[PDB]
Amino acid sequence: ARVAVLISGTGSNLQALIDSTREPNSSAQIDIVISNKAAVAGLDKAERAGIPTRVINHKLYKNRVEFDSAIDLVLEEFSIDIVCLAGFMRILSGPFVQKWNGKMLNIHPSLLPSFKGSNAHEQALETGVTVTGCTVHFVAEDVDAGQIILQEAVPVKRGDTVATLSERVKLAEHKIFPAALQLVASGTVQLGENGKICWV
Repeated sequence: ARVAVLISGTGSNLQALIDSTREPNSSAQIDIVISNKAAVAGLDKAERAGIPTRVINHKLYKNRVEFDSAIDLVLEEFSIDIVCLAGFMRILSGPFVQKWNGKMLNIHPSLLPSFKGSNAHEQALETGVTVTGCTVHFVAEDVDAGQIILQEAVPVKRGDTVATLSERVKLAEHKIFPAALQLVASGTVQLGENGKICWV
């Protein structure tokens, strides 16, 4: 499968995804890394790995469908089969999500359904859980609510800050995100017609 990775920041998940697609027997390859923001470290990581990049400034569009269409155009340009959201911070419009249904995955730093939203760690610390984690899920219209592919629990240590908890969780993300990409790229895991996840 030909894969596109959308990012909005440091792209901490890129290295693990990139290495994985280059290990023996990978069913995927990363052909383009797209950012909605210029000058973020994720772009350099892509370049250094020898992967083409594109910056599509969401602030230059009228609305989300417009912005999403500009992304869809590049995805078509690179005949992309699967899209991975890695620290991508723009909520996508229904038409784009429907078009990529079953082919777009996101990594989220909590054990969904708990702590949906971009400040998952802050919520975890505020709620007082001793166990949190990360989740890779197919992207649905509803934010952080698509079908779950894999999850990994991570302990929260007393005195953790957002920074320390975040770092520990990223280590789990680096394990399940690449694994989930392989499962979908190999056709091993699919979003069934009944909208439920199915393992072949």
